Amino acid sequence: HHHHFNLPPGNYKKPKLLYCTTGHFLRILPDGTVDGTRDRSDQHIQLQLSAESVGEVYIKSTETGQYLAMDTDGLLYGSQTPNEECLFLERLEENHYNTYISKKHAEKNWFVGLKKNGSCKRGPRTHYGQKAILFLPLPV
Repeated sequence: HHHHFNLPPGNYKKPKLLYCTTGHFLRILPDGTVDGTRDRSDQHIQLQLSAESVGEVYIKSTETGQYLAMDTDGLLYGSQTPNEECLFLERLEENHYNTYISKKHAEKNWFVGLKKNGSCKRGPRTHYGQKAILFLPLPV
């Protein structure tokens, strides 16, 4: 899809915590809100990734079943059902971190990203080079 294909190591057999280098874990709340928390004990940060195609993943809350998705204006939200806004290109970055580019808006490099204050970044505001788009997956 007009993007590199360096993929991060690891399988999808188990759920993961996605820690953003900006200091928060990615969280999908029951009401569909998406944000970040520093609390590892939070029950809405356990995420199950799955590959629909090599390098293309869904990111789902194991607690609520919601799928991470990015809307037409770049906002992350939790979707009850899988749609084209729920697919992300999972890639390696700096030979180490995991990044996620909205497949639907891949042409504009809209990434999944969290700000240091724990709020999500809007697609257009993200870009290569930011700490906000870098994730370090951890075991649950």
